[PDB]
Amino acid sequence: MSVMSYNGGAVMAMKGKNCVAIAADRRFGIQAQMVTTDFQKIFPMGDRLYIGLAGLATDVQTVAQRLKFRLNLYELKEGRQIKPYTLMSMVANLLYEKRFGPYYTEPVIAGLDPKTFKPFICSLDLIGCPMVTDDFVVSGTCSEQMYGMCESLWEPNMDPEHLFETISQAMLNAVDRDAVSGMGVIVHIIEKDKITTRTLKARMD
Amino acid sequence: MAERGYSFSLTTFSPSGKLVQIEYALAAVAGGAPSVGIKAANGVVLATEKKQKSILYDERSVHKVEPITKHIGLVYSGMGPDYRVLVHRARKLAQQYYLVYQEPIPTAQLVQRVASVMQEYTQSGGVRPFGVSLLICGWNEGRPYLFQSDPSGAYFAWKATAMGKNYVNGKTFLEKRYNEDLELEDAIHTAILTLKESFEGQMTEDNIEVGICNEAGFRRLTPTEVRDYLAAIA
Amino acid sequence: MSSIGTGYDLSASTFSPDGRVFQVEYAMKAVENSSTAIGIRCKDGVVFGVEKLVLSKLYEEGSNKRLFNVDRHVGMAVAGLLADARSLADIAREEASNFRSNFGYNIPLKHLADRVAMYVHAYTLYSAVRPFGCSFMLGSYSVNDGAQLYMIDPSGVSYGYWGCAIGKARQAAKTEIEKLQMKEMTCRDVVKEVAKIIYIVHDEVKDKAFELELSWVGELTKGRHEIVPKDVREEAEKYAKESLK
Amino acid sequence: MSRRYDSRTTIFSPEGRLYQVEYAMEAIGHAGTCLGILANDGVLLAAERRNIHKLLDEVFFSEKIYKLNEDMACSVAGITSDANVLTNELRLIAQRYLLQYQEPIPCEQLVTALCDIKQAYTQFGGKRPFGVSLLYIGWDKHYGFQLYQSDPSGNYGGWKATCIGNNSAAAVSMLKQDYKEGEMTLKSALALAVKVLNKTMDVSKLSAEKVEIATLTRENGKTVIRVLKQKEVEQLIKKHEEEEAKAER
Amino acid sequence: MSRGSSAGFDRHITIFSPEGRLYQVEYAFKAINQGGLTSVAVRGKDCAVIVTQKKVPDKLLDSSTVTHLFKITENIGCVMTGMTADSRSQVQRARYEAANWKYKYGYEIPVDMLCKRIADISQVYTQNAEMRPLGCCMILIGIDEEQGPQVYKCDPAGYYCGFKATAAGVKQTESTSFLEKKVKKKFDWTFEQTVETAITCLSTVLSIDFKPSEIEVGVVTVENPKFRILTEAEIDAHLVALAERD
Amino acid sequence: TQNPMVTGTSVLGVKFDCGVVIAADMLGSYGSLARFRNISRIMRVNDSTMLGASGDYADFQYLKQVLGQMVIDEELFGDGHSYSPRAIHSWLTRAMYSRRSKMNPLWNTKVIGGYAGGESFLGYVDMLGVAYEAPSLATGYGAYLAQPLLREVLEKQPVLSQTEARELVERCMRVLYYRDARSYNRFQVATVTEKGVEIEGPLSAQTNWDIAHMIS
Amino acid sequence: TTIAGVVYKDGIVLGADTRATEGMVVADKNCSKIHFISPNIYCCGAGTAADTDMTTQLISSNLELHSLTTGRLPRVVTANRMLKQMLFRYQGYIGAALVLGGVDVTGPHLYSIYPHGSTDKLPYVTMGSGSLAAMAVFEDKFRPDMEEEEAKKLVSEAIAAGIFNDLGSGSNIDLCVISKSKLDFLRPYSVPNKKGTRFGRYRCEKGTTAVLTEKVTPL
Amino acid sequence: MEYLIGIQGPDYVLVASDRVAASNIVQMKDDHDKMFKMSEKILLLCVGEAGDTVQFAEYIQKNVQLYKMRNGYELSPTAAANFTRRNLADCLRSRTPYHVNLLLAGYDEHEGPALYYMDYLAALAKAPFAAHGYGAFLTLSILDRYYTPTISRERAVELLRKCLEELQKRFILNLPTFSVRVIDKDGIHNLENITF
Amino acid sequence: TTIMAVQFDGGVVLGADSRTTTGSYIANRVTDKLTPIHDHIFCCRSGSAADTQAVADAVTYQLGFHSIELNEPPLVHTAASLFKEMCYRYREDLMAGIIIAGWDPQEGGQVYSVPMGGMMVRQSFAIGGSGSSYIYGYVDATYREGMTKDECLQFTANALALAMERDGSSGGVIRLAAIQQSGVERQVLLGDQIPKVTISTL
Repeated sequence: MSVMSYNGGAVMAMKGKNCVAIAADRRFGIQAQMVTTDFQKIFPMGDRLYIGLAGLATDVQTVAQRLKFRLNLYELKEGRQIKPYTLMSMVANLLYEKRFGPYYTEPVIAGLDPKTFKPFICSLDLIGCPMVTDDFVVSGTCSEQMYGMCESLWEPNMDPEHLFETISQAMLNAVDRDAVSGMGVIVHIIEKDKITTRTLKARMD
Repeated sequence: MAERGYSFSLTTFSPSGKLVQIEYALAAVAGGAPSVGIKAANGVVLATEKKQKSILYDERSVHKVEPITKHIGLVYSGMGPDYRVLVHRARKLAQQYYLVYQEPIPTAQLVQRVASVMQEYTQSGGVRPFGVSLLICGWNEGRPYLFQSDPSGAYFAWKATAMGKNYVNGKTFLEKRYNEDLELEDAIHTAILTLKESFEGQMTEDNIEVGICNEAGFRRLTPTEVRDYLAAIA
Repeated sequence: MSSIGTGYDLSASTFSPDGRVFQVEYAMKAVENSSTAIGIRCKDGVVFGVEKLVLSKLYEEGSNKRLFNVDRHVGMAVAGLLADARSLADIAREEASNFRSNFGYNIPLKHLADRVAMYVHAYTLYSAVRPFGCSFMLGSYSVNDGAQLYMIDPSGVSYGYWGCAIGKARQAAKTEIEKLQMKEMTCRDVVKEVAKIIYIVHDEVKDKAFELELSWVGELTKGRHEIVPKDVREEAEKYAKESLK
Repeated sequence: MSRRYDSRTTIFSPEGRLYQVEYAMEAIGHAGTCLGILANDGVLLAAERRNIHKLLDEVFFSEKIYKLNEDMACSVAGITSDANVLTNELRLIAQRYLLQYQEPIPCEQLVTALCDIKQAYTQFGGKRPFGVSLLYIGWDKHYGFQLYQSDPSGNYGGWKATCIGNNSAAAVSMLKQDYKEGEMTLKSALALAVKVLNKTMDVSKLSAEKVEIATLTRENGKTVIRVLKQKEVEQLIKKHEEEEAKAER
Repeated sequence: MSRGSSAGFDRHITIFSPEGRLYQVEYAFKAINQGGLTSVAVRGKDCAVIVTQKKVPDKLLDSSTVTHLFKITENIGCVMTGMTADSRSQVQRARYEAANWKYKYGYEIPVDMLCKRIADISQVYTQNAEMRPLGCCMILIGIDEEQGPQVYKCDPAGYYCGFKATAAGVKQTESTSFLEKKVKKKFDWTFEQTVETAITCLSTVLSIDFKPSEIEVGVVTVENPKFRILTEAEIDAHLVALAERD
Repeated sequence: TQNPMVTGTSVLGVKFDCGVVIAADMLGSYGSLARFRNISRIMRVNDSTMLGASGDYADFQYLKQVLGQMVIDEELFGDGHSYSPRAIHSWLTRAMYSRRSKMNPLWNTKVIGGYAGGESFLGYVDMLGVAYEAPSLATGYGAYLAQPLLREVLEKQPVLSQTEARELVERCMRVLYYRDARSYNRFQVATVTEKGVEIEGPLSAQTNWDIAHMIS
Repeated sequence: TTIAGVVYKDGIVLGADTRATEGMVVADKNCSKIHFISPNIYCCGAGTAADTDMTTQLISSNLELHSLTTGRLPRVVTANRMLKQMLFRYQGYIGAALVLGGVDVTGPHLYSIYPHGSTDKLPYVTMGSGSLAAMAVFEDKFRPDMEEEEAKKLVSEAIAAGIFNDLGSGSNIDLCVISKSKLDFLRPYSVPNKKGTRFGRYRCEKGTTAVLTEKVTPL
Repeated sequence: MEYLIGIQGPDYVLVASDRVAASNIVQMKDDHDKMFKMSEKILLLCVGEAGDTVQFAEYIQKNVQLYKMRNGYELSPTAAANFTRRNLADCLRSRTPYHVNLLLAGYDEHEGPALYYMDYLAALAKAPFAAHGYGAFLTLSILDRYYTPTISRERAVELLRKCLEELQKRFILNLPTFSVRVIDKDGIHNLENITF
Repeated sequence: TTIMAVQFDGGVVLGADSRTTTGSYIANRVTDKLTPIHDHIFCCRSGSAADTQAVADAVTYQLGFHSIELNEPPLVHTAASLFKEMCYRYREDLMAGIIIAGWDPQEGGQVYSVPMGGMMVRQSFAIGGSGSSYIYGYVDATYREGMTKDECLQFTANALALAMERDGSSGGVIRLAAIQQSGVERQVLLGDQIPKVTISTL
């Protein structure tokens, strides 16, 4: 995610929660003051399949944090048979941020994923420090944290039907997109259910 | 000022899947103390010979049943100094896991990392690998586990295994015998009976030492308690 | 004493099956062949006496020395293989100097005796270095702790001493120190007493004539290790000849 | 002394080659066997564990095949002890290259880099060379599906089906006989893998406890490395019964 | 015992034997026997007593390191048993490690922890032959803060465990069985008795006996947790009582 | 004055060299800042039995110069020849260490006066913290430089053969100006004489000013 | 985010704080635990920037575990003191962690307060953050000489109520943490007096601002 | 709009590239032609643009490392990955406030998958893309490129479009250069086109 | 920055000090020690700021720890004060802290040494120091006579500490005074909870 500012990056994520699925809604454009480089590019990625981590700002830092997270992830992934939990990842991604001294991590991670092989929802955001946070309420994250959060707290229930959440999240990107200066260029919705990741590419320029 | 002496390989491959000098280390653990470990399937219990056969033993904390952390305990057979370093190293490793994960080190992982130093000492000149074998317990994944790490650095996975005097004979008796679905109290009773079969001589409560791992956490049983279990069973 | 030249000394990290390395036993044997160097602790200082070998009338004070000042208040009298004794003086000189930088006071000998004895044992341990081949005494006068005399063997034992001698006859000289009471003496009377013992103990089989050189760290040198003052030297010299006769 | 011995570790012998390097190959012979086979849409590793015991708890389900990365897999042929150190070096290299590269790690690239460490010890440092030959399976775009073989001698090899560990000469021919160049698909290949393991072991009878089977199959957008649970391998052990008939026919 | 067979280059190296023996360690036991020092240690509830013989070659001595009683920390105290050269080097190493503990821990160290740090360090010696293990033996005595008086013994190797009462020196086994009878007979633990029982045992095993000046007793009493040397006077108080005791 | 980065100061050190002897006068008043923390302090150190040191400038920077000095004498004794230093070598070796110490942010204008005769060579040296070191007739640096040195030098230029007596009355007079002008002391001095055979210095004794600056 | 206070009955520590964990000055979580357990009987109240408090506490958490397990003797506050001391001095300032360490040590009960710099001093009640004063004012009323465990609980709930009102980042639950020789209570809820909750009404717009056109399902 | 000016447009069967030749000291071009287009291979081209001096140092270190992959395998390395790989190394250098940031343009052909082109910012962002330009030049062309052609547009129209673009820099931009190099890439190789 | 003082008897010392350890404008703790664990036999008199004292206090514990065992149990005063000089040497003007060290070594008699925040170490009669001893400088000096006797030292020393907390705007309630012998370090608390005041102005 981010909670730092870049005028070389900047992107916006709002996530809201179901009860056996969690949704992450994401822009898919990239900006850089007077610069674009893609119509569509990925931000949240799997690294053990049907879990996601996003990294936002410019594209190198996105890719960097995610691979690095996998570096921490893989030892637990090998040692045990069962694939790692959501709880283990929440601390791990935080440990990655924590590795740096005084000038912390270049992106400021928000994690969304179902607990492996079981249907337990998780949403968390983190700060760029090592400050431990447990969250499972709702999370919105970006530079303008308050703006992703007010709408993402508003839309759900802690038991809607999956579809109702997906239509909510599509709209969630649109009212957000009017709220930012121009930052857009395609909208991606990710619903994480049990073993399947629903990906949707919304219409626009 | 400076030290040299011995820095060429001391270890030569034998066609057996192991080197000569490590094979000899496994005899060392056999002449070591009797230690038995059985996974009860609702916790793991590990029992060790308290004595070093002077039969003046006055334990209150000087044990060979040691909690590393919240849910990991170690009992060993073989060498004393070689063991103390593994205990000091284990806490640092458990905590290394505790910092990143906010849970301490699984059984499998702790084994991989301890095993790498034990091999290090083999290949290198001017060092010798440990003379210690570990019975490592833990509660991870929602299941109790028990691993055996040998003085070589090789690992053999066991639900029940025995070390010390008559270890070889100990493994076959366990392989046939091993039990699961055991109540906590029963766990102790089975563990003591298996210890009777490995260990010779007198058992009272300053001759054998027992520690249990379960859901509440690893702790080390008081000398009064061990005695009550010992009496109970045939 | 045990040692054989074949086996268990063919590396300087090989431990002997008797519990004491052959090499340390060899290091003591060299001390036993050398000349007698004595240092007796007084109530008001320490008085050293070491015999300085003269093989030619070309020699000055610099040739065949055995009095070093490890500090400039602490002295070192050595006996045995001179080559290792002077090298251990150089490392020791450094070790004292670093101590003075940090600590900032006349060093207490009791601390030196432990650190040096452990260093002498370290060289028995290690392959890249072999044991020291001398036994030496460290002697000081300070106000921080008074007169102090310690001797370290090449084994790497430190023991405390009232008065010790090391030579060709270590036991005869120490009984002779026992007879006299230094309790009755002040530093002035001690200089006489060291001087005789060196002449009698030492057996010529390698000397031809020696010069006795003695050093004070006492009352008339003020807690710094200086060579003996002239008055004291002459009082000491007469008695040594008189004791022969 | 130390000057009156021989072991000819860094010193060349009359042979023109070191004793320590040649001896390591003998230790590998009487230890559990690892094979990697090529399929059209994946690659797989099948290995015999170093445990000949009748009772395993499965504390670590990697006791031969360890999955390093989400792009790679390895096997161990030799002593488990030297493997432990090597396994830890591999989790770092495999992920480091990936941070930079953003492309599934090339099977060749990995082995040559590793082989360099294996040879470094024998030549200098006064350490013996690891008693373990590691069988790497991976996928990169510019060679395709790969299998590479690692030695203690610093020898590497580009293979399509090879086996190292116990009774290797028999094993490579047996993989060639059943499986030609590019012939067999991923599922049918997993069966073939167990069939050679049943025949060649340090100690007979092939069971779920004695075997661990790993798949590299490219899924929808990601290359997925999984070690199969005991339950899945069992379905392959019956498949391996079917396979014996099939090779012959 | 065994002298081992080589298959490596085991003969002058500490690496394995078929007994499991380490050559340098076994040689470390013979270092004990060189010194001539034997110690008998007794645990109580009033105190922990260590009593050991003081070496006299001549009567010109200062007692500051002739002494085999050492302060390894102000509360907990110890003796080195065996060859005096190996003892001084070990005491030296330990004190730098002890001071390190002071920087880390910040206070008076438990007897269990003190023996454990020395044990890890001596693991470095035991595995090497680069530097031979120090063939001294340490019995730490002191009052662990909640548990009470403790007597623990480390070997040259570093093997440590708790005991009702322990012994070290020229022969561990013979001294222990003599001590075992003293332990069975379990006396009322007060100051005079625990010191006296220790003193009687060391004298019976030698069958030479001694005067109080000839031994050095070091106690850690509940009275003052400081590690204290009795000196000539205080030991003498026990000796005269002991004569009247049967 | 003239003293960047000082806290505890020795104010003024007289050093004037006559034929085979030096008289140095330094106050006992040793201000820790403006406050006179110690009313009596001997700022005379024993390098050796054959050498002497007297120092002016910050007193903390002097104890540093003392530890460095101290080891050099040790080195010479250290050989076993049992030599006593030469005034030029010890003072000079330290002048180099003052070139290195400038670069890090601690400042030194530390000023010591060495008179020795040892081995067979007679030195009068002055060594600084900026590393102005030289042989001299008379020198003083730091706060000494701002007020007494020029009157001392003015007399020294046509009469280069001033004696310890003419200098004595002048030392007493100049220190009277220090009690009044400087804020680091109110009088009281130690008189130290270095010779080339023994280091001599009677203890700090009070002195008191004379008033006549309220007449006009 | 973290404002911590402690009180002394005449024993060891009941440490109190109001819960809430923040991502900067925006709430990440309404109220989840921020008075922390180290391994099993040492607890730390925190103030200032919460962050330095957590990582220093975690290394120390490693080192006390080494001493407890061999001794079977209480977790050593002095040990934990020294490690923090050591880290903060080298730089002369490196992060700000204002920590209320508290455990009953093997011998005496020992309570530490570590500020941003180094310290080596030993008080017995400290209240931390810039609101140390708000926490101290409840204790100075309620506690004259001597107090009991229950009574100490009542001051502690009150110190936690004050910080909630003083800074809105701390909010909701009053967490009370009993730290002793061998009893260490962590129970979230000790007083519900407020709570951060979800709405009872619902409005959200479905498909009148939503835009979709493609779907696929990857693993 | 970042630093110095470069532009490249791949039509995914052609690549159009032009770069400035100008390592300028003071107010004169000390030489007319100056290399900013570097050939690692004949089928990989790196066009580095930013600082005159910084571009060269960065390229040479990576270039011996690129060769090392070629030395071992004795087949092509993954070129798309190698241009990303240098970028990951520049992400580690980015935390430091030192400028070593390079606006790069990768043209490469890979064997198995096909052609790859990757865009690199001075903020460091990897994109496969229809056309991207670095610095001011990104600013100049990106807006016409949706309108006036396609991402499959003809070599002739591309070249006319490019010629006009380079004349617009002289005409409008405060950074004109009267030597620009133009190179045209077909589906596999470099052709050197007429300088303008 | 609370006052530190040590006044000379002639065989043991008496120190006296005021309490408040401060977290800037606000006083953080006034229930603290002014003679915490510096060794196990040695005392230093501390005040100033918590950090300035602490770095020095620990290094001296670690060096002192080596000194005491090798020498035989008591360390030297002069050795101990030099270790503190080193910390101050780096942080010359950075730390205003100055530590008042008072002991009985086996060097001889009673010695009171002043280790400065510059790097200076000196043995003297009695000095009282702090950053606030340019404030109670008169008050110590009147009490301080040639050979100020022990019974006298209890009233004089406590009073100087009392004068400090009342006047101090870096002082605070309760003077905690420390008397040091070769037996260990002993602290006493003279209350100021109960009303004690250095008499008001008009």
